[PDB]
Amino acid sequence: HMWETLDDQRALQLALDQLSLLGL
Amino acid sequence: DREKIYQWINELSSPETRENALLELSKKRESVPDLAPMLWHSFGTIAALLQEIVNIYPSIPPTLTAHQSNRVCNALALLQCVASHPETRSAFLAAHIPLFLYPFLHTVSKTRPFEYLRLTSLGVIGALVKTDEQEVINFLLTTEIIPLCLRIMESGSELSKTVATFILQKILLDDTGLAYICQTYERFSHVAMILGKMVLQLSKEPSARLLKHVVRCYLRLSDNPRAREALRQCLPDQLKDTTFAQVLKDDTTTKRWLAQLVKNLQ
Repeated sequence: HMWETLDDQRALQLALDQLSLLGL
Repeated sequence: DREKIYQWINELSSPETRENALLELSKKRESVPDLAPMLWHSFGTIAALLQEIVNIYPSIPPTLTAHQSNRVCNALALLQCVASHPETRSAFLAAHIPLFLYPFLHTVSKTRPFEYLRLTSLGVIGALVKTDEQEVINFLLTTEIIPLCLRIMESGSELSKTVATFILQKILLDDTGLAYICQTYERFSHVAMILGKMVLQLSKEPSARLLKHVVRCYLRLSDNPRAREALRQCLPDQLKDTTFAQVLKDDTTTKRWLAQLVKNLQ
């Protein structure tokens, strides 16, 4: 399922931002 | 700022204002260093964030929408802010707050809304283990985050696997974590077996960052004499042959860890 609305873009951006804190 | 934050905290109590307040408070974790104690010591605030999380437990057949997931991901990011702050982290653990995330680490649902939740929940745990504090490591050992990470490591997205491997790695890197994992053969071989399966999958779908974290886990396991003896027999061939030559072409660190790993095994 490839549909993305604003909440998909917001949640994914948030998740990546949270994970970028870990220096992976 | 403090004025806005206290307003938004209050606005978590009205359904009409709650989502905007969550989103605005989340946006302040970048710029307000004292946000975590403000959250922790404001009456009801931690409970409101936990209620956001608990409220979607019934959504786990999986019916979570992207709107519901983004809302809860902001609550989780606020909890991560509390986990990362030195004045609140111990109380955060003492209240068992990580356990509220474990249903999101457990679900096998493949929907994108649960992937956002899974990644953000892994982010909270990762923020905890990033501290390497014994209190954190030992808390996670008694709450059995390890098999949750192993299941994600085997079957998750590449990025979820990476964060879950990072969490297990931080535990392995701790002496108590390594001793605990190597205390029984069954604990060790569960970890070794899962790492072996990721190595095979990595030969098919390569990821340099995931391989790097997997290798680090192997290298740390080889500090333990009993793990060394098992790896002497069961180390995946792919870590010694040309399987990852292309993926390793510029990763001096992983190649060096791989060479150190083989050397440890003699």
